[PDB]
Amino acid sequence: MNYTETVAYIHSFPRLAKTGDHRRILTLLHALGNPQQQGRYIHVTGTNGKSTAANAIAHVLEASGLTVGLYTSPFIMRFNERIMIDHEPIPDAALVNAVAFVRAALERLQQQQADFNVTEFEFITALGYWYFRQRQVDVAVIEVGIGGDTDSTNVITPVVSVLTSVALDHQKLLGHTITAIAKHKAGIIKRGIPVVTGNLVPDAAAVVAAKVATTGSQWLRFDRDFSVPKAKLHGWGQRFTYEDQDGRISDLEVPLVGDYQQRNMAIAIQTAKVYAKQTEWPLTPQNIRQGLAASHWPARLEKISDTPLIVIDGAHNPDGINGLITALKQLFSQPITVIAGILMADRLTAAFSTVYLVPVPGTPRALRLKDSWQEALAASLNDVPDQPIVITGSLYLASAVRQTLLG
Repeated sequence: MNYTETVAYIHSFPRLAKTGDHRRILTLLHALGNPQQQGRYIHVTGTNGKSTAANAIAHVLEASGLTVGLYTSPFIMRFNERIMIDHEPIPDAALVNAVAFVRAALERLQQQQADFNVTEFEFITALGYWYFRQRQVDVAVIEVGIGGDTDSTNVITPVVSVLTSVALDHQKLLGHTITAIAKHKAGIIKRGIPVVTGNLVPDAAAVVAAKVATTGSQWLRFDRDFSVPKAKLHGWGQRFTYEDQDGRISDLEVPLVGDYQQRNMAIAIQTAKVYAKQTEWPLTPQNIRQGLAASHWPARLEKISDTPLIVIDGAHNPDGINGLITALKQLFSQPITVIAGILMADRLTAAFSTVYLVPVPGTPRALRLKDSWQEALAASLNDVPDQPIVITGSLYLASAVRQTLLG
């Protein structure tokens, strides 16, 4: 298969029944030489903040001199972006060969037990572990698909575990209460392995405390063991101070606006430090500083254009958006145009001057109106050229706009 047929092949996998075990992925991983048992890993999960922390952890460790593998849910919708090494998406040619290798193994298996198969995420996940082990990265930062305990990635013993936060976003698949969802996340907490978490809501905190009591895991929690005593807007991003048991790292600078992000940055820092300490690896404040300064955040209050001033954001859920409104008030003091394509609609119309509501690209249109972000964009630029435009609402839109306007 060529690159295109390869990606199509990955998306053709069946929606196999959910189960508590990892037998399917394990059977495939076994046929791949169990690459998940080798090397080092940092396991990350959380309702929100998961990808932000994981990305930051990677940049920090990369700046310290390590080759870091990263398995994530990208905002840019190109498949290759899910598996990276030192933030470089897996090359098309390498994906084609990797897919071929895993397929051959898959076909040998089906030759043994005719009914054998895996889901798409299990296939991709097994392939990711294999890839990282093949390239022999120093460590692979792994983001749980969703939940944790029964997630396809949950087949490793990491150096550190990370639980950013617990919320009801994915309640449909993980549970009706914070406790039930929390029990899924706590599943990535392992015996003797440290766990770094944000300042979890009571029920989530109670579930973690009981879990670490059984695992014996050292528990470092945001706003208890480490925190951010200072944080303020600084140009298109912010300057903040990190503090923990060892002291402070003053005025770090990351190009990521959004008061909520300092919590994910601190989590990342603390996690990187735990990793280094657990592996006798050097990590300096200069390394931390360098990693955050060079970090990149596609679709997060990203100013993809200065003149005209265009901003793209992935704010989708009612919480990620209300937070966005808060960020825009800090960044802009002038009238702006907001183009929104959602899957929160009154919090925008009531917050900003001009607001266009368009459909989300590549999605059914169910039952301020424009037939597309492009029409909304052209109308605003034609009516008021000097007026900044913020495009948000979903994720498919963000990458649609980003891809169209960036290449």
